[PDB]
Amino acid sequence: SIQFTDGYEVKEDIGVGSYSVCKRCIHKATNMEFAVKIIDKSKRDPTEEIEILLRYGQHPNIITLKDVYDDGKYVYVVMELMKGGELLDKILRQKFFSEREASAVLFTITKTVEYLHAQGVVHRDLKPSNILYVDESGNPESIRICDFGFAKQLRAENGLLMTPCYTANFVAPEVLERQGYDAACDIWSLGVLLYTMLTGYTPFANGPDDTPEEILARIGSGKFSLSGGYWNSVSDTAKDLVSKMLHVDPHQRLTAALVLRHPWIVHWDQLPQYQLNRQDAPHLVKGAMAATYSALNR
Ligand SMILES: */C(=C(\C#N)n1cncn1)c1ccc2[nH]nc(-c3cc(OC)c(OC)c(OC)c3)c2c1
Ligand code: NA
Repeated sequence: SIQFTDGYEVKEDIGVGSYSVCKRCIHKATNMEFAVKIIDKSKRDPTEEIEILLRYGQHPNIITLKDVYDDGKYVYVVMELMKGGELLDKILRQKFFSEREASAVLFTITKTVEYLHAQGVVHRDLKPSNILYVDESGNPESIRICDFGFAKQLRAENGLLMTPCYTANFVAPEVLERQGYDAACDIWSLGVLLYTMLTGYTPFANGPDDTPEEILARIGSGKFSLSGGYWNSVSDTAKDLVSKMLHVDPHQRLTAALVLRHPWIVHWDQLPQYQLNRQDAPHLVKGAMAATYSALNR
């Protein structure tokens, strides 16, 4: 009945689109700010994404869905609007940011992911530009995972919503092994975020110009520096977690659960409180992230 435009008016683009765009919008009733993701139904189906937001959006650190419309051609998904900026971007421009801090941020984010995996949900696009602060309080509880345009809910061949705990229905093997790939891959994305967090540079790209072939090469051989330069003042326990989060074999790689049982997370009070020495080139790290994931998606 009621139309999207009826109750909202569009504004600037807030970026990051695929078969879809995100624009700022004002609820022309209450004058509050929100985001809206406008998807092309002829280019992708948003159903699996919208449900995830409906069932799971309640999580404090999952972006909150406010509304949704369908004019038969596009789907409009009105969500929370982030005002604190992209989380990594803000973290890298803090000269006074220590390991105790990094462990809290990661705690909050892995806790969100672990839950999602317990409900048979995998993200599959956990790059940094999808994690944001909702406000400028700089508090972990203001962190938000914000897209889901690639997440998948585990389903039996029978069409049944499955959780990794209940197996008594039939799910195809290749779908299961893959649900273990996509979960491991999420953890690897977090490990990349952690790496960049501690040192101010990413593990497999120096900047946006790196060739897709050398980036992929670095990834395929695993092997990423964990000592010297900006790793000097970084504790051993942190380096241990990083190696196990970026472990080149998805199988030996840590689970969301196990990450959260790691001493770097549990005994966070042990962690050094002095500022981290890091490269300070946030725009370069931005380029390098996009180069890394591009080389992953093409
Ligand atoms: C657009 C989606 C998509 N696709 N998205 C989420 N994360 C990255 N891309 C989108 C959907 C809902 C949103 N709520 N707030 C924002 C938002 C994102 C960004 O990052 C570019 C901002 O700039 C830092 C921002 O500030 C206005 C809001 C958002 C994006
Ligand atoms: Na939420």
